[PDB]
Amino acid sequence: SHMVDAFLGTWKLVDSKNFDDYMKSLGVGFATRQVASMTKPTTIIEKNGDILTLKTHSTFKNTEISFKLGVEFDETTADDRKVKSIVTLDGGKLVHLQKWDGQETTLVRELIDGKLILTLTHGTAVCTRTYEKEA
Ligand SMILES: Cc1nc2ccc(Cl)cc2c(-c2ccccc2)c1C(=O)O
Ligand SMILES: Cc1nc2ccc(Cl)cc2c(-c2ccccc2)c1C(=O)O
Ligand SMILES: Cc1nc2ccc(Cl)cc2c(-c2ccccc2)c1C(=O)O
Repeated sequence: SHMVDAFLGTWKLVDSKNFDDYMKSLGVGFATRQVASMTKPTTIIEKNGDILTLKTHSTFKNTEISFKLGVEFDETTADDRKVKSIVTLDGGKLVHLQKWDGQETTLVRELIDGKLILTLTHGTAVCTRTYEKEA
C-alpha cells in the first residue's frame, strides 16, 4: 500500500529496552542472549510489487523473509523457531504474528518521528527496539 512505502529502506538500531527479557521469555539461553543483546543490527525493508522482503544483518545472525500482506507463510526465526507467520497492516502499524508450539508472539513496527519502533511481545515480556533510518 501507500502506508507500507513509509517503512521502506535501511534501518539501524539505536536503542533497546527489555530485549534480553523478551528472548528469555522465548526460551533463548543466557549465552545466546548475551551475544544477541550486544549486537546493533541493521534491518532492510524492501518491496517488489506484492512481495515485501525484510532482511536483518548482524554479527549474531542474518535472516531474510519475503511475504505478501495477509498471506500466511512459514518462517524460521533467528533463534530457530519454526513458526507460522502472517503480516498485516493496521492503519500505520505493520503487525507480524508468529504462531508455533501452541504459543504466540507479535512483532509490531510503526513510524514515530521518522524513527522505526519495533515492539516485540510475548506474554508479559514487552520489548521496545528503536531504529533510525540510514538513507
Ligand atoms: C529468569 C530466571 N532466572 C533464574 C536464575 C536462577 C534460578 Cl534458580 C531461577 C531463575 C528463574 C526461575 C524460573 C522458575 C522459577 C523460579 C525462578 C528465572 C525466571 O525466568 O523466572
Ligand atoms: C543461566 C541460567 N540459569 C538458570 C537456572 C535456573 C532456571 Cl529455572 C533458569 C535458568 C536460566 C534461564 C534459561 C532460559 C530462560 C530463563 C532463564 C538461565 C539462563 O539461560 O539465562
Ligand atoms: C525480529 C527479531 N526477532 C528476534 C527474535 C529472537 C532473537 Cl534471539 C533475535 C531476533 C532478532 C535479531 C536480533 C539481533 C540480531 C539478529 C536478529 C530480530 C531482528 O531484529 O531481526
